[PDB]
Amino acid sequence: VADRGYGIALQHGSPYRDVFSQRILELQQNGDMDILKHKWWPKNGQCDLYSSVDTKQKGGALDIKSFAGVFCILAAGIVLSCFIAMLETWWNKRKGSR
Amino acid sequence: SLQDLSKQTEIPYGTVLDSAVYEHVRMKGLNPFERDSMYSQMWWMINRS
Repeated sequence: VADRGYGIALQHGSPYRDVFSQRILELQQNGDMDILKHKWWPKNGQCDLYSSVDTKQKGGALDIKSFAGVFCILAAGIVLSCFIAMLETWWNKRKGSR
Repeated sequence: SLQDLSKQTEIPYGTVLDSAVYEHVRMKGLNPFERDSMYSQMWWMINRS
């Protein structure tokens, strides 16, 4: 979404207005401007900033953490069976029997 | 295709150091006016270290 851009602002009718524009064109055309930009936005990337596809994995096996919900359902079954067995452990006294 | 090779993740690639191929890639990847993802991601891999 280009052609918008930044620039030096000056007062209305300032006598410098054409002078800085003249010099800025020379910097833009000598290549003196390109050096500063390579200095400040270097492409010697310590990491790749642009390949969004993480390299190693393209599909992968299931694991305990992705499976864990089933273990959690089993644990809920366990705990409910414990609660039932403890209620039975009390109530079978009142039953007096198996 | 080179669109693959310049962007694929698995295979590292390069050429003879300082060669007119190495320079041809540099002159495309760091060009002021040619700006493609292709020659850039070529040069980023090639120029590493």
